[PDB]
Amino acid sequence: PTINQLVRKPRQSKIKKSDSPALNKGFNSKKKKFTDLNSPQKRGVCTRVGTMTPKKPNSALRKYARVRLSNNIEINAYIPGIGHNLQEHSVVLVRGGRVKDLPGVRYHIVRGALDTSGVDGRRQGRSLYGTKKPK
Amino acid sequence: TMTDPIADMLTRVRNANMVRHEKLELPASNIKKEIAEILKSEGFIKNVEYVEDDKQGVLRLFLKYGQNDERVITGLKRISKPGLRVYAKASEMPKVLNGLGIALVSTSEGVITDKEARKRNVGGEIIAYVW
RNA sequence: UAAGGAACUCGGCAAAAUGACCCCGUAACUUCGGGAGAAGGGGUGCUCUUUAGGGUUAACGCCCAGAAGAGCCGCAGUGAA
RNA sequence: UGCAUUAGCUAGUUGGUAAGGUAACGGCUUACCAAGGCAACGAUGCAUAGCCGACCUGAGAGGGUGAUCGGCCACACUGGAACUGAGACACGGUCCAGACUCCUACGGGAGGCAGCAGUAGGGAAUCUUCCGCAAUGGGCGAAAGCCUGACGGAGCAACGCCGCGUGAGUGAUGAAGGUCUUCGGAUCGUAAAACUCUGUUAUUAGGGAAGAACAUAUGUGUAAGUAACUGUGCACAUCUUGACGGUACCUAAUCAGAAAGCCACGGCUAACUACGUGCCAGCAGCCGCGGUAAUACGUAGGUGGCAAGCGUUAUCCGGAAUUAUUGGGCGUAAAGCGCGCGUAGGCGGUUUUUUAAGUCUGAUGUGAAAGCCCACGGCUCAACCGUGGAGGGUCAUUGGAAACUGGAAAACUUGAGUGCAGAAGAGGAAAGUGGAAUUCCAUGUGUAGCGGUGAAAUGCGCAGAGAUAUGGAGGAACACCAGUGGCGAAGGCGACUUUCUGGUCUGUAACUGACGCUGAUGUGCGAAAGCGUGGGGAUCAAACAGGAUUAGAUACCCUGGUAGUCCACGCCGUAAACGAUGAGUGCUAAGUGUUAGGGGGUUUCCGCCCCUUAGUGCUGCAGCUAACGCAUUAAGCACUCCGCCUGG
RNA sequence: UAGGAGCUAGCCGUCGAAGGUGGGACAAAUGAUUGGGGUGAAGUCGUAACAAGGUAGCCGUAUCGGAAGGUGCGGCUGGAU
Repeated sequence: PTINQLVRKPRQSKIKKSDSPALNKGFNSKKKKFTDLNSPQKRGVCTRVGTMTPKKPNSALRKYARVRLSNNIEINAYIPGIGHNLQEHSVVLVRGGRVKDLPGVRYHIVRGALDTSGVDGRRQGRSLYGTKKPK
Repeated sequence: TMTDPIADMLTRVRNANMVRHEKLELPASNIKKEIAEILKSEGFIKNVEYVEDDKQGVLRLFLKYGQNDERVITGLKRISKPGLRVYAKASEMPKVLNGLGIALVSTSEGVITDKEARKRNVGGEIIAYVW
């Protein structure tokens, strides 16, 4: 450009739309508004619990859950681990962390934190999935 | 409607420096002749010569080279322009190619050079990083 | 006609309410004309100053006022129709 | 801070004229005068946010955080009004009004945790309804005293920073031992039982500390001295008390005591192998593993990265020059509207002289506290606090210098305009001359087919259908001169004769002394189709029709035929309006035709060769790009302006 | 006397926060039903475009067809003879 017209119009920087839009939002419960305070994990409660097919040619059924957060936003959150305590209405904790090859669902479910305990039969991934260190 | 005299004059030198010329000239002023003097004061060319014509007569260049069919003038660039008039401080003034070029200095002390303003303790309007 | 106010009744039928003039304001929609007096607000008697209008202008005087001030009376001032 | 997908903002406003009244000022209000003043440099309004120091990472160019930790502003249920006081429109004052809450013997009474804990709530979550004022510091009092929920400490939390740990010379490379075996083995593994030894911490039983020094208390006095002396500032040297705390610390005794966890072992990247397992469970930072032989899943030994953490999640920065001043592109990748012309704006040729404004220097003051240069001191190291200049080398108080910019006075003409001699035309709006054609009606003419068909047919034919010519007409244009010809900014421009002109260009260059470029606004044109009028339906032709083909129709075939067509009369505002290249100026290999003007040599019986200008074209260096391809009719080498772009 | 002047009190009109509606404006939420879009499975039909993809493209435009496509008029090559 010109440094003349750069005075007339400056180099305005570019924005970056950040991932996980449901974790940087609160709710003014008194005034029905929304805060923005960027939690690590905002807790919620399950509404539906199901599974999903990866559309990429890897084949499995990975378990997801329709969770509503504190700020009442409904998500589809991946439930890692094998067994669970997530039949319905479990008051759970939810992280970020997208699971790839799975459309729409881009949230994890914090194992063993809020109302679930973690999975039992793990011995190489013991710190995750709610398992206390043995002996 | 050209705006930088001392740049188009400087790039015309590099315009014929590419095709290995030994003889060109440029128009004159109060400045540009004396500007061309500071080139041949250091003596990068054979001799820059006399102004002849009616208005801004041609003052020659006589490009002086090496014996391996080479050229001496690597890099030819005025830094200031109409729209950006740049200046220099004497205390942090650099060296072109870390001691292998020259950088002239323009003020009302006479238009001086890198040696002629480092021990003059004035800066000024810098022009050419020619090495 | 106390209190209530469509509970009446097939149905607000009948009645009640609105109404003149002046000033402020006025939507959707439109064939750009309208809708429109939309809706909705406010004012109005009498006396004296007056600066001044329509001027009765000759000018205040001759009446309405130019319309502004200051007053007086009543429950109520287009005090009826 | 940002939005013009906020442009017209204000009317005691805008200036002044007189009273106030303020510690002072006035449009601050009130009577007067003109509509003025404010504005695209975005006033106005909207939305968002206490500000700064400071933090933080950046090579610098710097810009993001504010819990911090300091300085300033604003607030104290809300909203008003005042009082008092030097200082308030007053966080534990008053009144009014409002909303909430509480006590009641029902008559009326009260309260405002954003002072410190605590409670509920919400949250992922963020301290004990803690101690003592010993120190400091403040309040009124000489002092003593009270208030400290300031402060100084304790609690609690790895949340985070620094040390401390989880402790050793031996001796079997095999004592007892399995993630393997084409087991024989090295092996976890100089691991270890089985021992030398040390006692960080730890167990636990005894000294103990600074801080904790500074007063007023404890007279002689001096100084202003005083009628004389307490008093007050000033020397003693006599004596005061300590939350923390007998905590910290020191001694000894003590056992080698009681202590690390976590993710992969695919390639990125150092740490592998067996059981299931059968695209299942599941892992998954990108590429991806599992379909009965997975190193990748899940199960288990080794190691590895490094230690009280490891891992995940989210959040700012570097990596990253994907905002490119430094340090980005606009021909085909994303970046030129369809072109202009043009208002503002920006930026402008050449050569002289004034200032010292801008430049650049020199005398100082000189830039901030934890943050920030360099070197010490304090911390057991250190975590964490001071010192000494550096000190600003940025800002101010000060002196100056004119090449180059700002203003001041001149000129030159290339560049542009006004001159003069001529060339060309399809350049826009108006009048004539004639040709040829499809359609019609008529003559002659005649009678079986004429038209249409890739294939035939619909149709048109007995009225003479067409035919056919001296000759009758209509609709609409006008092959030939026709071209990498010319003109127009572009959409574009075509038989011409004429009208009015535009404009191009050359040459002489006479003159004005740069009179320029971009070009936001604005104004135009704006191709075709579409909204409509009058000539239009002659031909063409959407829509519609007919005949068959074809395996399939009415599609490829065919016509008839509607507006629309043609033109004039209104536009709309769109194209691959593309040279997919914005516009003005300097410079660097060529050859080659061609359009107009000037230049000629021979001459030619109007033609050969050649200079130049402006161009129209075709090939082709250096440079260029990713390459295509560009290279005098640049995408090469430089300058100025506008506009545009940054994943789909 | 407390009569004047003042003062408490008395009236009398200027400006008031809040209120009260009043109309709107603006913003957000929700709404039986709906209609465009994205992802998956592409379950299904057709084969349009890429080979002169069996009957070259492309833009502006216009019309029909559910769509693909069909046609027509100007312009462009980013196309075979």
